[PDB]
Amino acid sequence: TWLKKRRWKKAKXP
Repeated sequence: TWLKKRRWKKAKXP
């Protein structure tokens, strides 16, 4: 499940 907060970006896996 996306989130984007720390290193996270667009939709990425869980």
